[PDB]
Amino acid sequence: ASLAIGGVVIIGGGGHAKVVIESLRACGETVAAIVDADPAVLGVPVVGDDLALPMLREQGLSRLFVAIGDNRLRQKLGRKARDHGFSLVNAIHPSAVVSPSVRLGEGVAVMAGVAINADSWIGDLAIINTGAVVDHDCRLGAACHLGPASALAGGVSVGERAFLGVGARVIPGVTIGADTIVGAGGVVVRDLPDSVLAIGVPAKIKG
Amino acid sequence: ASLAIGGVVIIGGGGHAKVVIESLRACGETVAAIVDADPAVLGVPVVGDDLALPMLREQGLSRLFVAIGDNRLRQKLGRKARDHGFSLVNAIHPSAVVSPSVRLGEGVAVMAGVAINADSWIGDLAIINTGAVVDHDCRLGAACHLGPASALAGGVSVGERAFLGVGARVIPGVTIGADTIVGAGGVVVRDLPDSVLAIGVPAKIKG
Amino acid sequence: ASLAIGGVVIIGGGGHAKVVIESLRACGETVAAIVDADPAVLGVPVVGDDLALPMLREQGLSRLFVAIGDNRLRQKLGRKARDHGFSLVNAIHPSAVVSPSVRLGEGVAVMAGVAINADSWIGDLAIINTGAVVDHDCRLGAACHLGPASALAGGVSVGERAFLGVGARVIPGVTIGADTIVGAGGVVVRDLPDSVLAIGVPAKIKG
Ligand SMILES: [Cl-]
Ligand SMILES: [Cl-]
Ligand SMILES: [Cl-]
Ligand SMILES: [Cl-]
Ligand SMILES: [Cl-]
Ligand SMILES: [Cl-]
Ligand SMILES: [Cl-]
Ligand SMILES: [Cl-]
Ligand SMILES: [Cl-]
Repeated sequence: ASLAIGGVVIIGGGGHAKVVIESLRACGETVAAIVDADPAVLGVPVVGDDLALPMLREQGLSRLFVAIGDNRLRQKLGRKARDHGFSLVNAIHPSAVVSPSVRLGEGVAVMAGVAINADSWIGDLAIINTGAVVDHDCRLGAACHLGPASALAGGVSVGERAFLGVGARVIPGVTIGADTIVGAGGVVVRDLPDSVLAIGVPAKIKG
Repeated sequence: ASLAIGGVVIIGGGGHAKVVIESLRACGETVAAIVDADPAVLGVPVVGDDLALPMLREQGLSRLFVAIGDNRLRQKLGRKARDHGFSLVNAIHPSAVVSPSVRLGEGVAVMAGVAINADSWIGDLAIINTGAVVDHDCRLGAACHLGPASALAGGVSVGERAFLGVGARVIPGVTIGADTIVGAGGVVVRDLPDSVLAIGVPAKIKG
Repeated sequence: ASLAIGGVVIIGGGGHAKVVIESLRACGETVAAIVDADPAVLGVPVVGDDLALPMLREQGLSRLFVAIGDNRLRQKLGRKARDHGFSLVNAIHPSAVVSPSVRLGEGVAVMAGVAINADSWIGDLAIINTGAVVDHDCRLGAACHLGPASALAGGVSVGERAFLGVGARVIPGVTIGADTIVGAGGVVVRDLPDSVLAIGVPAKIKG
């Protein structure tokens, strides 16, 4: 707990955190400390578990990112961080292309190589992972995850906490419900309800 | 119809136009006006339908882009624009990587995150959509469309007006005929004739 | 054989060489000469076959790249180049995003539009082709090839000389053996042994 003045606190110290740390540093931000349920990651000290959050706030740190891949858990930890007085920053790699008409929430991760086009809306705590494409007029719910190299072809709505695996694709105009999982490589050609798993080309719900 | 001096006229005012407008603006270009069959889009005024083109030309506007996703219609409107005295500009996002040995036509859209490698030839009115990859020695016919996140692995020939859906892939050396559609996620491993639909991994013609 | 002082010698004069030449030139490097088994490529002279390597070294050229797509052959030619006193450079397009914690070998090609994330290790003579994504904590063996638009979702190990075709995907944590081929579009969801061919969504070994 001896820390510099002013950087970003990270919740989570795993592989996702490594990537987030590098996005932040590529933008010139400083990462102050990690809190992890196992109480360094790329040189950032792990100072305790989530019980350390009040102490971090008290010492003047007020900016935070939740680097937890699990969508439901990330969402819960973002709420906890905000209750403790932290503001949720975004971690947007400088190579990502984010159109000027995109609406971004808070606590959003946007990895290297991403493109997000016109009039897309990105909810709080979303992850738009490495190389993913979000075409025009998409709506991404809070705490969803578009996995690496996934692609949404415009007018796609993705529900809260939905997860698209590596290389998933969605054709124009499709809606995917909250809490749904699209497997790696799945090609979604019809609306998906909430709380299902869909896999394949074309993607099919698996009971 | 009171317009500034010198910008680009856009045919079409839909979702594709939004993305094109943003590509042009990212390059420092000004978008003058839209003509749309329904007679603003991201702040660009819609001044009429295609019957307004002569009036736009008369007032000194001479640069145009056809922002219409339908390949056959785009091609026809490009001809009409040229007959009315417009030059067809390209709309190439600054993040796109276009090799110095690529040959580009006119009226070409190249979206964010694209890469086009050595000695590829891109016909007039092609769309190389968001995140698409065109490897070395490809030949893209006039008014074709490589959809978002699609990839051509080198030495691929794509016929006039062909359309590759989101995330389609083509292995080296394959030829795809004019007017053919490859569904989203289709993986093309053999030449395709003209005027067919192919879907799947590997892609198969669907009667 | 009259050559400038100081550039890079390229082994191979085919389509892959074209792309490599352009990567090098985009970084401000000069390409001195090609040696090719058939004894110009984008303006670089072909000066002989591999028997010309001693003469090139004698005249002061000492930097080399092996632009041969075949993995086993590339590996053998890299050894031969090093025995002749050449150092193997990397050919990394300036648009590629290579995290600061990535470990790179020598003789590595990294094409336009690539992203490689935290704590990934890239073996000598690997090819990370156009638009490919290598997420955190990956291990790429010597002389492997990640084809255009392929994606590894983190914690993936790729054996020596393995080849992933255009648009292949690998889910987190998977190991792929040496000398294995994943077909274009294959989605690898389980470890693959050495010396197999796997195709499909999900990828399945083909006898
Ligand atoms: Cl830091
Ligand atoms: Cl996030
Ligand atoms: Cl289904
Ligand atoms: Cl404008
Ligand atoms: Cl176009
Ligand atoms: Cl067929
Ligand atoms: Cl040169
Ligand atoms: Cl290489
Ligand atoms: Cl199998």
